[PDB]
Amino acid sequence: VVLPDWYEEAFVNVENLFIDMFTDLLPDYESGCWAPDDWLADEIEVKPTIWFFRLPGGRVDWDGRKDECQLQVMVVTGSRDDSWRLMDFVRAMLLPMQGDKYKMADGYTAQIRCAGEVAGPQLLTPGQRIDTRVVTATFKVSVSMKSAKNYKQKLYELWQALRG
Amino acid sequence: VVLPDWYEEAFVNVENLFIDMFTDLLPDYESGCWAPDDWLADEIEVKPTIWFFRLPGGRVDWDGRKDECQLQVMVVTGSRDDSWRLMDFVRAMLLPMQGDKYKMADGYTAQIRCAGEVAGPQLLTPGQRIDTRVVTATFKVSVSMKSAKNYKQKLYELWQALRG
Amino acid sequence: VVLPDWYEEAFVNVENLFIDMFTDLLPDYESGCWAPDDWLADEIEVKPTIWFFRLPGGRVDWDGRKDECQLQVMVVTGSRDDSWRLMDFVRAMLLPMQGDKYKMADGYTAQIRCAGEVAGPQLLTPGQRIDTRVVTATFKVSVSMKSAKNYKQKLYELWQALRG
Amino acid sequence: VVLPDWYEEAFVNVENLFIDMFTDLLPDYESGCWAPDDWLADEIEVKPTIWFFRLPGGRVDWDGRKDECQLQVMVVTGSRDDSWRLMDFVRAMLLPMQGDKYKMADGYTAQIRCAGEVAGPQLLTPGQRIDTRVVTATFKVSVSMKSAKNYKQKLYELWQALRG
Amino acid sequence: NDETLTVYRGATDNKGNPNKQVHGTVKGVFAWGPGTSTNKFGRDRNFKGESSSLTAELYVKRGADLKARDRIRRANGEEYSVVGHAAWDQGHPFDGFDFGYMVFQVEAVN
Amino acid sequence: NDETLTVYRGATDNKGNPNKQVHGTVKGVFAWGPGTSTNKFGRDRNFKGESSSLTAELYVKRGADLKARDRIRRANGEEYSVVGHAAWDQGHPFDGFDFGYMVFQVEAVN
Amino acid sequence: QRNVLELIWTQDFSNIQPSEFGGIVLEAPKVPKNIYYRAILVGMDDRNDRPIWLYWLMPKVKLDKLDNQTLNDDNVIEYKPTLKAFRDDVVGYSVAQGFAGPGWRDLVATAGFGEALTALTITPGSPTVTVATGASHTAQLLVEGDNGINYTPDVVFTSSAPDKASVSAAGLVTGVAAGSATITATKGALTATATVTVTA
Repeated sequence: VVLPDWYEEAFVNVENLFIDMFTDLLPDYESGCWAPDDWLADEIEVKPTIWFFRLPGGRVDWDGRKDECQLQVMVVTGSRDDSWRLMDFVRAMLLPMQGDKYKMADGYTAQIRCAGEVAGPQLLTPGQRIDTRVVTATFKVSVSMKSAKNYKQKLYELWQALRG
Repeated sequence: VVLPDWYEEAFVNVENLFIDMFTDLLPDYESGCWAPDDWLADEIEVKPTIWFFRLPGGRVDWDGRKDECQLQVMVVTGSRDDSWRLMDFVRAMLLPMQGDKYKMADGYTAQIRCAGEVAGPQLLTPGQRIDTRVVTATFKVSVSMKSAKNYKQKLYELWQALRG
Repeated sequence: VVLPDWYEEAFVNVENLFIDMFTDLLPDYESGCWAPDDWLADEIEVKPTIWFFRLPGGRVDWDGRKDECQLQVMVVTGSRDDSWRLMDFVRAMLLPMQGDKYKMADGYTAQIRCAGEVAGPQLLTPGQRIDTRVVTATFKVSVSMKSAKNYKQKLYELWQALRG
Repeated sequence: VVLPDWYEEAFVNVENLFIDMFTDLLPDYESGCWAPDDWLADEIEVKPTIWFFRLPGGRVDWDGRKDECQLQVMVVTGSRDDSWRLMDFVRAMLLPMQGDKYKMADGYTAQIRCAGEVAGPQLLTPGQRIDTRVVTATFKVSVSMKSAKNYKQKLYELWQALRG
Repeated sequence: NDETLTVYRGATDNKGNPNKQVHGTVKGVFAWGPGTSTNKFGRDRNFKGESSSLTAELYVKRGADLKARDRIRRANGEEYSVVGHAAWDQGHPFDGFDFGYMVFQVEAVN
Repeated sequence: NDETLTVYRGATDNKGNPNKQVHGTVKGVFAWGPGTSTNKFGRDRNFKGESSSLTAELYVKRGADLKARDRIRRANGEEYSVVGHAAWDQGHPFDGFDFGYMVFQVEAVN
Repeated sequence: QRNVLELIWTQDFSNIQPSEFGGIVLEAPKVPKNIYYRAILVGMDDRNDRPIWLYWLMPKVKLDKLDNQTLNDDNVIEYKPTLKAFRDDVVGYSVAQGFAGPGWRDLVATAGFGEALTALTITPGSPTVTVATGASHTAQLLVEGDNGINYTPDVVFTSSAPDKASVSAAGLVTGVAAGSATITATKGALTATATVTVTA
């Protein structure tokens, strides 16, 4: 952590927002954006996990203070019915999101503008993992920006100090 | 270096501009467009590096003195959070760039017109490198031309001298 | 060489035009459309070479006396900077080409109408060749036709002589 | 050959037209639509051959008495210059074709309406064959129909005789 | 014993036009297999028509006129192409004895 | 016995411009095959033109100046590139005897 | 540049002078003057060393309408004003199409203009050139066809007797030795014979 002090942050990291809000909603079922070794230790019985991986798609405008990304939702568990009901719960908690606030442990509270839908649920065939049931879907999630002020100034004075 | 003297240069090499400006901004963290052997020597602990590789996309007009390319930004480091914050810093330093100047060690100062965005961040799965976290995104960067004068004359007299 | 005498030629072979003009411009650096064994003999130190390979794309009209092709430019050398400056020189000698003449050793002088641009520079990863640096770009080059007279007559009398 | 007598033929087999007309034009150089074993016997020195293979593309209307197909032109020989000049001769004999007649050994004379162009020359890399030089091009050739009368009648009486 | 082989030598220039001429006659033997089996015949598949692909080994005397990137014609009519530098072209690392034999991975196309 | 080999050493920086200079001479022998056969020659296929690919093994004395990510030129003119750390570079696990030999998987491109 | 701004603003920026620091102002007229301009619209086409020249001659033109220009960050400023050609009085023509160039001479007969080229003759019948460097030491040839058009720059001349007089492609007749020589002029199909007498 040696980033310059005059710069604090640019974006919200909406996947961190989502994983934190899902962990807070139901602490019993863990959620994240990785594959912990503890979860991979047991496969016949697996704790239901929600995974969010960023996918390409969607432009961005700094002037309009708008950001969007095609963040996908992937749920894995030991039963097809459990996976389907978890996906239904996630869709009920994401699709009807129009101007909703949620606060992170960092201090700032994010603003979700609209969470769209691109592709429906995908019951992927069991490959490397057989017993676990996995369902994949993609959401078009648009989020606001924390700070949209431009950093032309400091770059300009750094350039002037370095060369002139 | 045996290029003809009457020709000096045509384009700006915007990736050299970007790597030089990022190295000047934070000299502690190295940045470039290759994979140095010193960086590849250690992989459990890696110095954060910013890589710019040119990708196809975007036309060019000599008459309008405008050039554009789909230069991509790839950041590699030992932590997902570090990679995400570095990508956020890069995006904050690139997207709000509208008519900005920066001087190279060659002598000329380039002019960045507008740096767009095509695809969002890509958390690539760990393949050959496991511990390192890599995030890939593509930027639509448009840069001005240094000199747009035509070289019809010298080619014509060379042709006349060679044949006639 | 047993082609009929009444037919001399149809097209210009614009890649031959380009390789000949580049060889004439700088005879020290060889250029062509193949891979000579002498060049492949040494790889740590390589003479810079310009390669033109024809690619699909672009229609043609005999009535309008206009021909076009998506001829690509590929440069290979022992340094990335040398490859970049050679590509810049090629673009300076190609993009500002609007109605330019150049004579071949055959006897006719070709007329380059306009050399467009499709894809930007491609810094291909070192595969079979490691030390050499290669950059690939595609140009939309349109060239005029040498002779556009129709050969309906001779075919018709040949058909009449053969059958009737 | 046990086809019904009331049906004689439907289409022209335009590739047979082209191979026959090219063989008649220059009998010294053989041309066809296959790979004879005699030609494959010798590869260092090869007799120049013109190959026409049918490719998809182009609709057809029985009412308008019009047919079209994306027949491609592939030339193979022992020298790049020979292949290029042969392709130029083929384009000179094919592109300026607007309402041209040529008679087959079957008895009917075909009518070539227009021979368009889709893709430019393709200097394929030497794979299985190394010494031989091959250039591939695709032509949009439109040809007329020999007989466009409908065969509803005979099918109807055959159906009536079989079932009723 | 051995059978004479016709060798064709030529270097492709920037124009891409091969110029192969007769370089003489070379004595060698063919080996259609590394061990007790034989190499399978390749299938063109994509190429329009029918053909075959073969990779054999050629044994020739040391210091022969044959060199890589050349063409070889047998006594029956088939023409082969040899690529790559000769292998096992060195003496004994311990003592320095010379076998006088080298292997050429010649590609049979006819 | 052995034959001298020219070694070229260079480290690519962020600019991507290799700087290979002469590092001296190294003594070693080549082995174009793991056992009683020889490695097949690769085909570029996609590359415009004709070339070859080869993966050989290089035997060198222990503690030599040769190191991975270097270039090797033979006495005939062919230039090879060696990648990857040396293998079998350890003593006897049970007793501790040192053979003094290491294998380098050098890629032959010329 | 000067002409573009003058045409787009309908003024005469002759009295204007750049300031000591380069500051300039382009002033729109208080009353829009209807200044007329001379326009030449010439094209180019090349056939070997003899190109084709075509032009749209017009001795009177003025502004008709200026389209809306976009100066955003994706292209340079675009000035695309349409001009309506007018009719001039001192010359009597408004729009004229003209073809020129050495190449046009080759296909002028094919285009149907005039008559087909079927006859040719070298205008100097028996030119006399002095061996010494005198007033008439050098002579210039000029072959004339049936169409009344010169064919000197394209038709090459071959001297059957270089010892007496040699004629190059330029048609020069200097003379090496006194005597009579025969010169043949051909372009691609027509042969013309001329006799040149050389004396001291």
